[PDB]
Amino acid sequence: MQLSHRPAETGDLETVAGFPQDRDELFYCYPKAIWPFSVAQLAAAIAERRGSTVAVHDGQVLGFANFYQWQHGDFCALGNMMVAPAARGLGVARYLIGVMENLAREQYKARLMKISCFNANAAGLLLYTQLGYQPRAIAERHDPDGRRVALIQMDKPLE
Ligand SMILES: C=CC1=C(C(=O)O)N2C(=O)[C@@H](NC(=O)/C(=N\OCC(=O)O)c3csc(N)n3)[C@H]2SC1
Ligand SMILES: C=CC1=C(C(=O)O)N2C(=O)[C@@H](NC(=O)/C(=N\OCC(=O)O)c3csc(N)n3)[C@H]2SC1
Repeated sequence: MQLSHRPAETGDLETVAGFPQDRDELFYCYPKAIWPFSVAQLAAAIAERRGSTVAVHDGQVLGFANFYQWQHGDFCALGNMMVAPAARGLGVARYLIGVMENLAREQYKARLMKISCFNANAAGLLLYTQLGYQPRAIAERHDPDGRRVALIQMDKPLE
């Protein structure tokens, strides 16, 4: 993969909104969203968040992420990490996490990145572990069926 990045643009939204393939996937990247996902929901997230970024390969938007918390001199918390179905497992999420870590260090002078991952998302837990994140706490949350799920709160020092 040769990947590049840029700020998300309006033109990208229909593409990104296409990424979650089912209710679970949507929940694991955007738990406040309601299925079906839509550009309006995505745009509403972008408006209340920062650092909405896309990753591009061979002319295709393949990844998206942003921050849902940002505290200058302190930390940022990664949100909305989404990858195109055809590009899963090819390093897009790793690439984007690295871009977002740089953004957190550079723009927000953060010392820490926080990532919170739902317990069912084994691939996410394993990837963030590979990238140097450690688990710090587990919180109870509820899924759309009202079932209890565990949110694994991980973090990583940035420099
Ligand atoms: C005239 C040709 C058209 C073509 C064509 O077939 O040549 N289309 C497509 O392939 C359809 N694309 C979209 O719905 C689209 N994103 O696709 C989602 C994805 O990439 O997964 C979109 C619409 S508005 C916007 N900002 N993005 C239509 S658009 C009309
Ligand atoms: C993986 C993506 C995540 C995203 C994201 O990028 O969208 N998050 C947010 O915006 C954070 N909000 C929640 O924890 C949350 N809302 O209440 C917030 C609170 O209690 O403090 C929630 C989750 S399930 C439920 N019933 N509520 C995390 S959860 C991880």
